Amino acid sequence: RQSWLPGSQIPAHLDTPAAQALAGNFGFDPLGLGKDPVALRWYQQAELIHCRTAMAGVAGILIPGLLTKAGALNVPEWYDAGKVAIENSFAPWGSLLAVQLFLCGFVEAKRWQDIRKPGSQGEPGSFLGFEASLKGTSELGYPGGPFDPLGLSKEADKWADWKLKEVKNGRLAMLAFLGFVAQKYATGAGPVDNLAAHLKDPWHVNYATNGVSLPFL
Amino acid sequence: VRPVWFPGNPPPAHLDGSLAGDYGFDPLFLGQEPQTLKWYVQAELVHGRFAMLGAAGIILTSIGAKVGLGFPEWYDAGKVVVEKNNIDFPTLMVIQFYLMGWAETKRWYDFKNPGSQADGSFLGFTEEFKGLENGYPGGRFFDPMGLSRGDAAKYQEYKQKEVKNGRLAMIACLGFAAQYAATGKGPLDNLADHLADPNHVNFATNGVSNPI
Amino acid sequence: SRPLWLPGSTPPAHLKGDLPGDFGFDPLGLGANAESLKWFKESELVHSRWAMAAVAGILVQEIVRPDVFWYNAGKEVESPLGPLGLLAVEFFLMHWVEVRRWQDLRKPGSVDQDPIFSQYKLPPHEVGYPGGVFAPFIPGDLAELKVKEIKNGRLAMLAFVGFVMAAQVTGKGPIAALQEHLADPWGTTIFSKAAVVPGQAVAPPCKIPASVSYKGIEIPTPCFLQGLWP
Amino acid sequence: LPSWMPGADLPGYLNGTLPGDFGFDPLYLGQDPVKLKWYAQAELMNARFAMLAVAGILVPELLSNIGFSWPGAGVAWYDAGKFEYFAPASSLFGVQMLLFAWVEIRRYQDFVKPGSANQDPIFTNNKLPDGNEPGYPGGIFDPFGWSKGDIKSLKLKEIKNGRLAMLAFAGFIGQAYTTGTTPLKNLSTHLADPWSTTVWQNDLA
Ligand code: CLA
Ligand SMILES: CC1=C[C@H](O)CC(C)(C)[C@H]1/C=C/C(C)=C/C=C/C(C)=C/C=C/C=C(C)/C=C/C=C(C)/C=C/C1=C(C)C[C@H](O)CC1(C)C
Repeated sequence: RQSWLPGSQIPAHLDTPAAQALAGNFGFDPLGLGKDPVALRWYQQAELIHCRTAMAGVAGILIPGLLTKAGALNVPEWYDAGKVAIENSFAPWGSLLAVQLFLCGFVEAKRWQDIRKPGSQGEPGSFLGFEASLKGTSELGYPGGPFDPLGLSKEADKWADWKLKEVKNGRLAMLAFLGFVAQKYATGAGPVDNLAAHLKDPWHVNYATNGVSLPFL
Repeated sequence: VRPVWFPGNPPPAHLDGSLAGDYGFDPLFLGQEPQTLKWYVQAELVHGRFAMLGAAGIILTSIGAKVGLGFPEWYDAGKVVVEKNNIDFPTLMVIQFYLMGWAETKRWYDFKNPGSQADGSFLGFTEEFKGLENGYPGGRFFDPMGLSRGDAAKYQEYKQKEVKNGRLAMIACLGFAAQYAATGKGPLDNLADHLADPNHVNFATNGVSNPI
Repeated sequence: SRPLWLPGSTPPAHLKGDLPGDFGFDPLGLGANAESLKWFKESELVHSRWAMAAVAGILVQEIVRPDVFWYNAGKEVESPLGPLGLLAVEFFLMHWVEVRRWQDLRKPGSVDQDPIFSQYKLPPHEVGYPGGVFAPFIPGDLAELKVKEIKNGRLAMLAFVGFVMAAQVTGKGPIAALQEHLADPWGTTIFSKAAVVPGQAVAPPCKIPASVSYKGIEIPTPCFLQGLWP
Repeated sequence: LPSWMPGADLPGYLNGTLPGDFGFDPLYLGQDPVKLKWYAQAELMNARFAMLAVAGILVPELLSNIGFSWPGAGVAWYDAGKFEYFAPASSLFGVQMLLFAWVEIRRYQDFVKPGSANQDPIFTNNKLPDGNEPGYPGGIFDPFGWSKGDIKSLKLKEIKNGRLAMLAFAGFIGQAYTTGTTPLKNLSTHLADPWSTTVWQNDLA
């Protein structure tokens, strides 16, 4: 098997049939958090949700960020998108935050009750009729039905590969967003401009020169 | 009997003579545990290799410096190489830590698990990162000419020569350091100065070595 | 055991007499591994052949067209061909040839067939000695001519390094240096130019200049191992 | 038995059934057979669009230097987006995506279930023959009576011209980004002076 550190002793809780059947297992647990299988279950759920929302957010940063260097899509910088949006908008930000709290709390409550009980949300008479297709698909965190419309999740031969691509791209996306934050506080411009200013002069413009990222040198 | 570092004293129990450069020199008994002695074997070899390479650098640069070529002396080369080309100091140091950390970490985790890096995790390489002994990582990359797998007794001779030259180089580099701290001049300049007047230019004349 | 270098001595245990022109010369033991020894065998053959062709080039180049300093010749012969174009042709062509030969080395008996014309096939051989169209005929016998080629090769390699230093100290060609030396044998040797004493050390001045301005972008020209001359 | 490197070991999963199987995969991209199928179909499609593209960049420019008078007088291949048509490019994009959605999803439905998209939905008499071969349709897509010969030769030829055309279109992108000119003019100034117009020559400016 692959390991993060070849030659390192892989911990015994990440070496089970239950833990090796997880997407993107690389035996990485230096701080031994996942000693409890229930806790490992919950943490896997946390990783999946963070992956999906991280991909969505970072794509939202990049793709308008890239395409604005072309002609179309005049988009302001991601750290200024809220202001301009709310000046474009019709309501104050408080009411928008309240509405999103409601509409997201409902859904997250659903998903949470499905985490505590696996076959929960599908029981007769609960919803007006989507109770038909709100069960799980035998692997928690990966529902079916109205999710996965295109039927890509039906074939069994591509299954682990779709999983593994998801988790790898997601981990990379989380790293990307943390990078967005740090580059915002460090240099003071958009990430696309950081990429351009680094490709323009690599040996002079990096975090060894920005004067904040390591002040002792 | 083996030649001992001190003719007459028997050698300690943990030192036998299977190693290279084994003269029974351990008054503080720092290597009594076998794992600790194994680790110190690797430490001595690594320090010796960097010392040999460094002293060769110092001597060759000073030879080029005394003859009128324009090389700086070794206490000035860092400043003039960083200053003169364009090079930013910290990015060079950081890349040093990148590469050295990668390779050195490979070495560390090959010590902990002795045959682990020969699995194929690195790009595609198998049995060219398997170690031969403790601190002798001979494969295709580290023994390209192929001296370790032929003429085994002559190879033991090479081990002996490596350790002896390494120790000599370590105390040589210490010599360069303290010599520059005392006289404030270049090392081969000191060699020519002592070679001009041996009876009157030595350490007993600087006034810094013996303050009596 | 035929003769050997430093006769009367004993050869190393790995050199026996299979190869042409082996005399037991390995004090460092650089041929203990057979898998090394094959690569080094090919290395010796190739270096010898390049050196022979280059030494004959230098001699005949001086003879036919004198007063063209071979050590400068690149700054010379420049033609309507661009140097970039020459570098390109050399790169691609030599890349092809060396790759084919090396493929024959690491995988024997594979590149014997002409790729374009599928009729011709190079016959079986011993590595490093292809034969076929590479040698139309043998004057004499094989096992002697192998010895002769290795001898002329080692002599030629020494001759070329002699040419390089003989240019970087004097500043003339080989035959011109020979004329200078026959003009005064006691006064023009390497011992007659430089010496080291515990008092002082003196070296010959380098005749060859600094960075050479070929086409604006200058080529830095150093002499080999400048600081350790006598 | 041909190779991309005569003597070197070929990967085991390639067996010549694919057109143009030369055993070239130094990155081992096609170990799984499913990925091999998808990659093969992708190669065919990329090849055909490359061949049509390179034809559509050579032929207008080749017929530009000869001097006809249709309003495509040699403007460019990359300046095809600043010309007055008889429709702005937006509706062009719309109709394009509708028609190609129809065609490409139909083709994908053939690929997932081979032998299922054969008959004409409207005029239900017209039907493709049962030589399905996902990626090689047949029937009216081979209207002029070919495929009579040993088609492995013609498949091999199609894939060779496709690979050459893909590299050619990569060439058009690279040359037009670097020199910023038309490609037959690049061949013109290269046939003018082959020794002082090279890549190494131009990249030193
Ligand atoms: C291109 C260089 C080269 C190479 C690779 C070889 C290779 C070989 N020679 Mg060889 N040889 C050469 C040049 C070379 N020769 C020259 C120039 C001479 C004349 C002096 C000889 C004379 C010679 C004899 C008399 C014999 C060999 C033998 C051998 C074989 C076994 C020895 C061995 O393992 O060495 C491997 C060689 C190397 C690893 C190359 C070492 C290069 C070092 C590291 C560079 C340092 C050299 C130093 C700068 C000194 C330079 C000289 C100076 C005057 C300029 C081997 C195939 C023996 C043989 O045939 O047995 C099979 C044998 O009997 N050679
Ligand atoms: C593994 C482990 C294990 C062992 O045991 C221990 C240790 C080691 C400690 C650990 C580690 C950990 C880590 C590292 C983690 C990380 C994380 C992250 C980074 C996340 C993020 C994450 C991230 C995320 C989600 C993100 C998201 C984002 C978003 C939404 C965005 C949004 C937006 C947009 C669109 C645009 C607009 O205009 C604005 C805004 C609003 C801004």
